[PDB]
Amino acid sequence: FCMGMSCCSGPLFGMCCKKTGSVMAGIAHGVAVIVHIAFFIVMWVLESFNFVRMLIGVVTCIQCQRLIFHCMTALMLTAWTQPSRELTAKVIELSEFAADFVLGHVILICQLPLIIIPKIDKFHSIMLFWLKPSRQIRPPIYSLKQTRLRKRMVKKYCSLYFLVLAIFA
Amino acid sequence: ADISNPTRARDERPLDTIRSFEYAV
Amino acid sequence: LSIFIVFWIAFVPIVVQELIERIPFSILYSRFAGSAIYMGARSMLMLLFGTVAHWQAPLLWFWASLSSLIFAPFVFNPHQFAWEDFFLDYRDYIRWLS
Amino acid sequence: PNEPYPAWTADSQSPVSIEQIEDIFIDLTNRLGFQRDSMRNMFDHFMVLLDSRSSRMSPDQALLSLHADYIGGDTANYKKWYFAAQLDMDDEIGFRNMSLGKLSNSLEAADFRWKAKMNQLSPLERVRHIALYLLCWGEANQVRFTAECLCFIYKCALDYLDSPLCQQRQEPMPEGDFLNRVITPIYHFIRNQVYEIVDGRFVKRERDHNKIVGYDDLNQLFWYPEGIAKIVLEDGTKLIELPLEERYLRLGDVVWDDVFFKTYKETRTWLHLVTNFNRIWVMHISIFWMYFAYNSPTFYTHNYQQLVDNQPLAAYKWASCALGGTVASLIQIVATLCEWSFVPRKWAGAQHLSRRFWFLCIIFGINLGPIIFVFAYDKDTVYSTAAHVVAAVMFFVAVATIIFFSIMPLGGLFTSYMKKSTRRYVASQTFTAAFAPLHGLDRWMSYLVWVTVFAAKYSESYYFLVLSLRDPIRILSTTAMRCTGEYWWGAVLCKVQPKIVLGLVIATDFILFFLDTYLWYIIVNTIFSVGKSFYLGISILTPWRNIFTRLPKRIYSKILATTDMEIKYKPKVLISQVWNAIIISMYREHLLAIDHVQKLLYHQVPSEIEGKRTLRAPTFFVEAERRISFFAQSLSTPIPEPLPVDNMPTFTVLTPHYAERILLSLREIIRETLLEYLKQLHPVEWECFVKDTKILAAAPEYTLRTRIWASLRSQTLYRTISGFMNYSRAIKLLYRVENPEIVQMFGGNAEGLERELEKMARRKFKFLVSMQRLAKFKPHELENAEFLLRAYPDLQIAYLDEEPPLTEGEEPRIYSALIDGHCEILDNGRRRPKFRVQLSGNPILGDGKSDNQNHALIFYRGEYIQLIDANQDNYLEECLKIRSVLAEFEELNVEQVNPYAPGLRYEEQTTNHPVAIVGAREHYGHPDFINATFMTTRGGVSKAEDIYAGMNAMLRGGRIKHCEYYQCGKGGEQMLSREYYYLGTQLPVDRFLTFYYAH
RNA sequence: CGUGUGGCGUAGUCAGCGCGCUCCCUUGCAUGGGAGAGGUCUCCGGUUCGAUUCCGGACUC
Ligand SMILES: OC[C@H]1O[C@@H](O[C@@H]2[C@@H](O)[C@H](O[C@@H]3[C@@H](O)[C@H](O)O[C@H](CO)[C@H]3O)O[C@H](CO)[C@H]2O)[C@H](O)[C@@H](O)[C@@H]1O
Ligand SMILES: CCCCCCCCCC(=O)O[C@H](COC(=O)CCCCCCC)COP(=O)(O)OCCN
Ligand SMILES: CCCCCCCCCCCCCCCCCCCC(=O)O
Ligand SMILES: CCCCCCCCCCCCCCCC(=O)O
Ligand SMILES: CCCCCCCCCCCCCCCC(=O)O
Ligand SMILES: CCCCCCCCCCCCCCCC(=O)O
Ligand SMILES: CCCCCCCCCCCCCCCC(=O)O
Ligand SMILES: CCCCCCCCCCCCCCCC(=O)O
Ligand SMILES: CCCCCCCCCCCCCCCC(=O)O
Ligand SMILES: CCCCCCCCCCCCCCCC(=O)O
Ligand SMILES: CCCCCCCCCC
Ligand SMILES: CCCCCCCCC
Ligand SMILES: CCCCCCCCC
Ligand SMILES: CCCCCCCCC
Ligand SMILES: CCCCCCCCC
Ligand SMILES: CCCCCCC
Ligand SMILES: CCCCCCC
Ligand SMILES: [Mg+2]
Repeated sequence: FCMGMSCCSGPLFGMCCKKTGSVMAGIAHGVAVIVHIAFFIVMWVLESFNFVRMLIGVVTCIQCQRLIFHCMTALMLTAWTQPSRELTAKVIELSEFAADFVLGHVILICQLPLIIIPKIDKFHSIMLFWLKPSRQIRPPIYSLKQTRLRKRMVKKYCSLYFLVLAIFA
Repeated sequence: ADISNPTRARDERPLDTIRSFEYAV
Repeated sequence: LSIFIVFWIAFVPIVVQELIERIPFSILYSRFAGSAIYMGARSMLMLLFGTVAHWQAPLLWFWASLSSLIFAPFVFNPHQFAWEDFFLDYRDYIRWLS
Repeated sequence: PNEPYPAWTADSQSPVSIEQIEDIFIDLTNRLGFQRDSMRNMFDHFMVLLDSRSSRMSPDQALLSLHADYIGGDTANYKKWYFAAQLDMDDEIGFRNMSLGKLSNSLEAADFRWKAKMNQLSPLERVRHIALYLLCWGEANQVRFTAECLCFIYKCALDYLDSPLCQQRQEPMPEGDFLNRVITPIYHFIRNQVYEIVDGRFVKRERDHNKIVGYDDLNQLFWYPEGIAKIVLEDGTKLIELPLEERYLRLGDVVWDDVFFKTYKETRTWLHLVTNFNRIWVMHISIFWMYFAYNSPTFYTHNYQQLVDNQPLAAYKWASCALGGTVASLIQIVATLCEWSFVPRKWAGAQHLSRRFWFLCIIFGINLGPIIFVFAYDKDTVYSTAAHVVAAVMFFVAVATIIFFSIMPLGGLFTSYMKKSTRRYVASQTFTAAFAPLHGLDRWMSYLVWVTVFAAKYSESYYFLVLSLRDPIRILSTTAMRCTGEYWWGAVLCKVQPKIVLGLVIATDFILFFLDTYLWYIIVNTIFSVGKSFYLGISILTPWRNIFTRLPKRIYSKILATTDMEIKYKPKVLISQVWNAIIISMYREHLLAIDHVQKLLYHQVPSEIEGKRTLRAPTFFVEAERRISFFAQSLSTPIPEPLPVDNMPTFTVLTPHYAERILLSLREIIRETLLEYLKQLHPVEWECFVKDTKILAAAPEYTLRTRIWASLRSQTLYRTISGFMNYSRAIKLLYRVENPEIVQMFGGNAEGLERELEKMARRKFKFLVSMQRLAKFKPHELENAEFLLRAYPDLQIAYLDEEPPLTEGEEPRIYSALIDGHCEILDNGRRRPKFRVQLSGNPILGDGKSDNQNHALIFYRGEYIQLIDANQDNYLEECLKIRSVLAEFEELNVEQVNPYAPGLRYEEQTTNHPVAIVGAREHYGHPDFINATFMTTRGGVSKAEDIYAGMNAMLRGGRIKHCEYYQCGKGGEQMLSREYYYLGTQLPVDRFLTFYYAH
């Protein structure tokens, strides 16, 4: 669909989105999660309370996908001939990006109880005493204009983070 | 005038050159 | 039992090396990307299935080793507690992604 | 005195005068057309070598030893090439290397004739022979990386010189003939395979390495007569058809695209793994099979049931256990099959593999035939003691074959049986399997370590396979999970779960079998290392104050060469002169405070009416602390005694340079701040320096001294230069302490004594820095370089430069040039070089530092080289032990004997394996120190780069050592190489096991 | 009373040359060139078609 949308007009892509790759990347993430939940629900059709019969299904899915990608790469190692190779690379790159995204957000979300409490700062700084140099220089003075934008970004990105957490829960 | 080194004569023998290097110090 | 004795023997040199001396998220993540992360995530899924279906006491040890394997680079990062640093790193990671 | 080479000229016993060697050089140059400005360079090189060797031995012994080292001895490379590629004597050398254990038209006859011819040469002939090789080595450019090509060229030229063709020619050969007609075509071949000419430029072409010919693939053609026979002229005629004396004249018609080919090729990596390390899978997998089959009756038991406890016949246990032999044989066959696809088919040594296959199949057969007889149903139904004796016999045949294939190396299995006239070996034994043997206590230690490791590992693995696996195997293999299954396939997926589980259990145990030998290796080494401490008598429990109180006597016995000196002074007046030097050196580096120094020096403040009270021991004996502590500690280990600094040899320190910063600019000092960072990082040094400023003092001088202070704390070249120029002051101090008659006789003329001390210290030590971009620095970089030449007048720098082409639209000319601090200033602002030598083109073809060192390597002097890098540092107390470090190559205190004496034989000689590398610590080792004669005659000091040099030196026949009282202040693709292929398939078993479990 | 004009310094006709930034490329450190991007004039309100500009209030120094 992306390639059929006026591929003969280069400036049209710049008019619409110079970096539509990120857009399709987000779309691919969404569809991967949705198709996951579809399998979760189809497996729970018989399973109103059974949590054991979908985990191994997830594992099986992931392994089969990796096998398919590996086979395609090995075949490619040995008109639209070159576009075929380009698309084979592109799909694999996109799938890797989606997996990395999910894993990274999963890692980040788990740290929340650590930062919720405010006393962790000094107790972590005890490690600075444990460190051999144990020298810290005061931060350079920042203008209040630098402070305003900093607070705005902190509020905005915190809101986005909590939105992602809400989606995942 | 020497071919590889234009600043030296052609007929200068090696011992002349070592003596010159000695006098350069 | 056997695997943990072997791992301890191989891990003594690191303890010896490091017990005598007493970062943005994007580069830190990319450094361990493709090495002991994807394999770990794949492994904790299977470990979770085995744990839920049938509970064996020694698997309690395994939940230790893998967990630390993911949490080592981040526990040792300086000033990871600060709100401003964490949210700035979040911004930087998001921008590196896109 | 006041003479350049005092150990040769000022002696009256010299067999050949200086004015008789200069005209030998001049005559060769006139006859074969060398360059003049390289003849001068090599005359200087040769004379310094003679001086260095004649200062601890007689002049005639010096000339004879040099001739033995370069052309005529068993430590020569030219002799080895001559015996392999001319007399065709490789297999006999292999046999001799094999049978040296019992030894200690024929090889003895050829050696007898060679010694007879070399024993009757005049000294003039020896000077001529050495001179021709050095002259050839000085032009060879990139052909220096390929030694056997150089040997071929030298032989051809020598054959031409003695002919009646040369000695009747009238006019001389035009200058520059050797480089134009002989050397440039080979360089053109080499370059025409990494680059191509596109639109008038050289652009690197991309192609697979299996079609690129490197240095080694050229080098290996000149190892066999079969390669020499392929060289063809433009007429289509062979080179070797001409009479011997005419081949050098035509050596410009040879076409090198029709000659050179590839000799070793790469493949997938697991094939390399399977072939290189077969001796380890043979010994793990076969024993695992033995153990698993003996303790697992269920698979070969008729109507097996633990309730009835019926066992199968013992014949079945032995016949089942006796498949370890077939498993080992199969592994060896697969290894040979994988090896056959590395080497070209018609190249010499590739027939051997074919024969090796046949024998292997035979063994496979004899080890599979009899077992079938037991498993045939004809003797199944009839119990006989014949079946029992057959099984019992085949068990020990299987044990025998497992041991045999675990011990013997793959290359060299059945060489003693062929007795054929053709090649018996896959690779050349002269240049690839010449390992230096072990002698003494370490030879038995190596056997004992490995015996202990493997005995413990096997006896322990059996008792953890017997019980963790006997009951699961018996239960999971006999249960019946009776179900309907899935009728699309059937029940075949519900009776098979227990057995799939059993297969997985066994596979994990099989994998775990490999991880136990590593543990036992670690444990046994640590116990042996602890146990050897008592014999070594290492004392760490002694108080720190118990080293410092013994320090003076150690200084007197191990730093000074006091034994030679006639005893005329008290040991305090000698130790004072060293201790005070160390302390003041530390003080001046802004590293100790004014009040700290007085606590430590020897003092003369007490009264001079009584000479005894003049000197008093310090209060200490009754960064700085770390240095002094390591100094005192390292002095406790055994140290070899020194020579007087008038007998010590010459050595060079060689450094590369590209893109590093010589000095810090003012912008990087006042902008971003660096100064504040450093002050916050080194505060006490900053306050000491500002105290120093008020002690003495736009302010240009303050600017420059601040720049110096800031440069002596960062990644700068000046830091390294200033650190490593401590050898000079160390040698001056040692020379003046050791003999006081000179200091007495000069009597107040401090200037004359300074000139004397500098003159002696100048001929023992050289510094060399190689900059490849001095031709195109911008003006401030040039200003820095000129400043360095001003601070240290004796430093030397080598660079590259370019000239416009002689004819229009052709290639520009390229030269390599040398300068130092005594060359005058030209009106152009540049300095005139001492030497300019023309090359055949741009020398930098591949990335790295190896090509950087190869072009400046023709300007080194001495006998030993120290290889450092851009960021390294040194200290005076460490530089004070150079004599003891250099005495570690085992050449300084040995007696001299005639190499060509009729009575000697090869087995009695004690000079067969020289030391090639010495590495320092706080067969792998980074090479700090290098034996220059050994190294520079067999390829470079480095190769396209450090571990490969160590492995090549080992394969060629040298030894590598480690020094424990010196410190150096330094701060995937391997498995597909030839070196692993040669090491893995030819080492004896114990050395192989030591090599494998490290890297 | 004065006062937070792009990240800083700011200047001003009833939003600027610099300076960083951001991108590209050359040169072994840079430098130089081409291209573009970052601004409510402390903040909150009133008047004026329109307010840094005329005024009222608020915070900091
Ligand atoms: O990144 C450093 C190093 O990582 C190596 O990867 C693995 C390790 O992830 C792994 O770590 C532990 C396991 O050995 C053990 O079995 O489980 C614990 C969990 O409790 C793990 O933390 O160890 C293996 C060794 O068996 C390593 O190979 C890379 O291999 C290595 O290349 C890399 O340098
Ligand atoms: C909810 C499912 C969403 C993901 C579905 C698509 C995954 C597809 C699997 C794949 O893409 O494989 C790996 C990634 O594996 C994984 O981490 C999968 C597990 C991630 C979720 C763990 C949750 C705790 C990519 O790296 P590679 O191993 O291929 O190596 C290439 C090196 N450059
Ligand atoms: C990764 C390395 C793998 C090494 C090989 C390990 C594989 C071990 C396989 C062992 C097979 C055991 C199969 C047990 C069932 C045998 C047939 C039973 C016949 C019967 O009694 O019905
Ligand atoms: C995040 C890791 C998952 C949870 C951590 C391990 C959970 C295991 C312990 C919970 C179950 C143990 C209690 C039941 C044991 C029993 O029945 O005897
Ligand atoms: C670990 C060993 C497991 C296998 C059990 C013993 C191996 C032999 C089993 C039968 C092999 C062939 C015997 C019948 C075939 C024949 O006699 O021709
Ligand atoms: C190597 C090929 C043969 C393999 C079998 C080796 C032994 C063959 C049998 C020899 C006879 C053994 C029994 C003798 C008694 C008999 O049956 O008459
Ligand atoms: C390679 C193995 C060789 C054959 C085995 C060794 C020779 C023994 C042959 C069979 C011996 C059986 C005993 C014969 C005596 C008898 O049956 O009366
Ligand atoms: C299955 C047999 C195991 C063999 C393992 C070898 C371990 C011992 C290695 C050193 C001892 C053998 C030394 C042999 C010396 C020699 O033959 O030249
Ligand atoms: C170089 C190898 C040393 C010789 C091998 C030593 C161990 C071989 C014997 C294995 C154990 C067989 C005896 C079983 C009884 C037991 O160990 O418990
Ligand atoms: C290499 C990983 C383990 C390999 C799997 C081990 C063998 C699994 C299947 C064994 C049972 C099926 C084959 C025999 C037929 C049968 O059980 O009746
Ligand atoms: C049953 C007695 C112990 C058997 C194992 C022996 C261990 C040897 C390791 C040195
Ligand atoms: C009861 C002793 C068990 C020891 C297990 C060690 C296994 C070595 C790999
Ligand atoms: C206890 C008998 C086991 C048989 C295995 C013998 C192993 C020989 C190395
Ligand atoms: C398992 C047999 C391996 C044999 C490799 C042969 C390679 C020839 C291409
Ligand atoms: C029936 C007992 C026969 C034992 C034969 C053992 C052979 C050892 C050489
Ligand atoms: C090496 C296993 C094959 C033996 C075949 C016996 C029939
Ligand atoms: C008839 C059973 C066939 C099993 C195939 C599984 C891949
Ligand atoms: Mg070193």
